[PDB]
Amino acid sequence: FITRSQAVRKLFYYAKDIQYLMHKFREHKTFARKLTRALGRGEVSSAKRLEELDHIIKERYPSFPDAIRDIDDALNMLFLFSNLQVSSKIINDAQKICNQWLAYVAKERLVRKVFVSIKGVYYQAVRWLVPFKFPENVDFRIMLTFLEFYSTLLHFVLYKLYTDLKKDKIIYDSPVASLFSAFVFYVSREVISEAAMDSKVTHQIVDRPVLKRTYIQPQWIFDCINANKYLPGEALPPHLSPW
Amino acid sequence: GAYKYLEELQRKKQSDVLRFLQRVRVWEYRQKNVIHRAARPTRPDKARRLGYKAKQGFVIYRVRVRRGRSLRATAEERVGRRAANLRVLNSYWVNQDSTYKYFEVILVDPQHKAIRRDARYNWICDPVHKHREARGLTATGKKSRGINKGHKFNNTKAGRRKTWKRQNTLSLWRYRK
Amino acid sequence: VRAESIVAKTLATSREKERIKRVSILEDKKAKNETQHIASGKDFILKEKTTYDGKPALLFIVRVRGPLAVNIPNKAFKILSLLRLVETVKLTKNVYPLLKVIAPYVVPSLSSIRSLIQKRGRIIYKAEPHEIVLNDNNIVEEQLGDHGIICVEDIIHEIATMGESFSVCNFFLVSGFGSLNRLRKIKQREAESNAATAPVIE
Amino acid sequence: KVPPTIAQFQYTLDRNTAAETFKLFNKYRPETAAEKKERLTKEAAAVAASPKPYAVKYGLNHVVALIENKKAKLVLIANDVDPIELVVFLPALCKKMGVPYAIVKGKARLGTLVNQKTSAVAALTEVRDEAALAKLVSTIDANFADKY
Amino acid sequence: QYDLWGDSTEPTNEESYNPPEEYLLSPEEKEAWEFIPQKYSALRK
RNA sequence: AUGGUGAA
RNA sequence: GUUCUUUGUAAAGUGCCUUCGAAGAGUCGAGUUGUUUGGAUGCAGCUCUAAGUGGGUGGUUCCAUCUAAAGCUAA
RNA sequence: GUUUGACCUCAAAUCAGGUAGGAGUACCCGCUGAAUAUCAAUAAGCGGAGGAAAAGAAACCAACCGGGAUUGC
Repeated sequence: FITRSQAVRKLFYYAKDIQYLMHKFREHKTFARKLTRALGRGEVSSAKRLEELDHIIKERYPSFPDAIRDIDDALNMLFLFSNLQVSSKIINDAQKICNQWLAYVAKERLVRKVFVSIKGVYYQAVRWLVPFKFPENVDFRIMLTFLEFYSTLLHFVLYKLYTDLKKDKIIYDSPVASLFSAFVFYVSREVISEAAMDSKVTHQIVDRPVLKRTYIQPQWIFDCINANKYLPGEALPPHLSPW
Repeated sequence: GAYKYLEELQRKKQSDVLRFLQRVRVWEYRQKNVIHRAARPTRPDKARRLGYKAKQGFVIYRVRVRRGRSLRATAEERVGRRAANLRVLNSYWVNQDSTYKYFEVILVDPQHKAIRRDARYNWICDPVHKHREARGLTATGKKSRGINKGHKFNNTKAGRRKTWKRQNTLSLWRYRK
Repeated sequence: VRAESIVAKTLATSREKERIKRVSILEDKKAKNETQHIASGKDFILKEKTTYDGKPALLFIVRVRGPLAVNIPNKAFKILSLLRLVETVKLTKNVYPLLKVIAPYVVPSLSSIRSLIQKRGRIIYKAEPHEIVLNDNNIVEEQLGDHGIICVEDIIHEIATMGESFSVCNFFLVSGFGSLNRLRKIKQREAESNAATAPVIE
Repeated sequence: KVPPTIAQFQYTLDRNTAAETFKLFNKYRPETAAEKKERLTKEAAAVAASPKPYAVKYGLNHVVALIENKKAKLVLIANDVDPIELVVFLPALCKKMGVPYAIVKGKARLGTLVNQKTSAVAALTEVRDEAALAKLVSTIDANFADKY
Repeated sequence: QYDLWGDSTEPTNEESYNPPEEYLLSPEEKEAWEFIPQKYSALRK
């Protein structure tokens, strides 16, 4: 059998399924030398003129349901980058993709399980994870390529899902959907949000020791998904993982 | 134009500047193969007046021939044999020394579409021009053949063999004269 | 090193020093309200031209890192050291005369402010110079909870709002090389490119 | 040790004045093929009174045509031309015509500023900036002709 | 932007922020551990 | 005489 | 013959006036050595190597005729 | 700059688009070539083309009141 290094150089694996697989990344290398030539010439107009994975997605995932196999890692990487030498535009695009996915999920409310953990707030639709909104204290090139591939896959996934503006300046099927319906919550500094300040609500959410719209903690919602025992200031239950 | 200055400078062949240039160039060529592709002619005026043009289709070759079938004819034959797909148009002297004499020959490729579509150069694409040096149709070949006008070339004006055949034939008409 | 660099440095320093001197003289004369020998007695700020309202508005500060040829003067050095903006308060009547001086060396909504605060996350902590990250909210409570800050979100809200943590927190809180990165920098140079009486440029 | 007509090269404009000359010449870069094509297309679309353009003269035959007419004010000559005979006489022609000349190392460097891979010579006839050209000519003269 | 597929035929480890004290590893065993469940007052802390 | 053949 | 197109301040020609007005170098040529001619010519190794109102071919002071050292072209 | 670019030169690719050998040979072109004058620029040999080939529009012929590409009779 051809060794991995030997097969890569020619292009342990089966030669039968690898030899035929030998068939723009290589051609892009010419752009570097063209840019160097333009820089040497000392004129930028030619450089501007020179400046002016769908195929792999289908073979890897011939059908939309097959995407679920890698959707775990895809969402993990996308959410990790959404909160993270990656360019700022890449971070913005990753954040936008995650926000669109969350908005679509909320539109259908296709959520079944949740678990707040030290690593992050776990979720289930398929399981996915997002870290906290805090700064994160390795070769990012691999991470960049993985992010690009996962974003390309998620673009088609979101297109399929959707087929089937001053807020930007501020930012039945299951018990989760059945429960909390019409229960308009009010969230304090820790549905209407107090952060926007910078009533028809039936419940109010606040975790501070001192308080003045029933006072409930998010642990109530978490446990119900997974004010009986969640009044403000009281000890919360063990919060065991639903899985 | 500058080409007049180049011609005038080349007129004084024995000038110390041209002596230095020639001795440098011969030494440089001595480290190269007998026949090799030349990037550009070393005598642009001579090539230009010989019909060479800097366009896709023309090729310049430098060939070395032993001193002492003229040397230019031998060089043309060698370049034609090596450059079978190209047609030899003309050649000019570029250097000499006690051991070797160097000539530059310009060739035109009839296969290149540039030459084929060139109204001023597509004539060489005709099959009758194949291996011009072989039949002595080049400038050096014609000169060696004695082709010219006047009494000095009466016996070799056009064909040294043809006149012998003409003067050896016995023309007989239907009605004898 | 060739004399051209030092010559250019001296010329730029002299020009910018004269520019700052005229600004300081104009501000001093305006403080006296003797609008009889100055081009403009009022104040302006440029986004377009906008009048400088007396309201102490708070806006983010950005560093432009230049003009490079202008060696920073002593006054600008001290102003940047006090504001620790040398590395690459509010808009009050007493702060404007000093902000205008460093105007050539320097230049929001809840969405931008919250992200900036939650991403940069500088926290002076005890080695002594530790400033790593907003590690835990309990750190803010221990170091700053006495002022009514139970978490960094309180600091964000009080910065967005006209609170006291906006002032208190001051004591608590294309960029590449290679051929490929030269064209982007050259393009950005066009956006990268000042009268004393002119309005402040934002 | 070579004939005096040779070795006039290898003595060239200093780094500072050469850089100044290159900076001055870069201002008059001729309109490249793409720029000229797009400008002509724009003009045709607008059609579907004009000032004389300014650019550097670099063609050896064209430059020699401008030289000996006394129109050329400053000429740059490459010192690495393989057919040295093409440029051996140019300095003498310029001296006879009283046209200041400057030898700049590198034909490739000379051509890089005229949108060409290589350029044997470059000359300026018209100017936008005359004081700068005169100062550069005086500096080149004092640093090259009076020295060598 | 297009339907490239159409019709076709082809876990946590109890690391909660407020877990039972038994889950939390003892300080002595933390040396041998060289993610751990930890006890916190609430989500904000 | 010209050009080839085989033969130690 | 029949039918669509031209165009673009596009390209040429005629007579006049006016200002200018380039020309194939290791080439011609002489020497010598091999070669051809019934021609003394030409061909060929090599020392040297020509000028621009210049050069080549012919005769009694020169007068007659062309502008070589590039190439294409049916009968 | 204890670097990064402009070219120029030289190699390689089962690279893309192309051409060259050789055959025939009465005629054509060149080289060579026997049995000091004669058989002889023949015989034989080698190389290069077409239906024809070569040559071809004078540094020509003439010494005339001049003719004006080459080729054949």
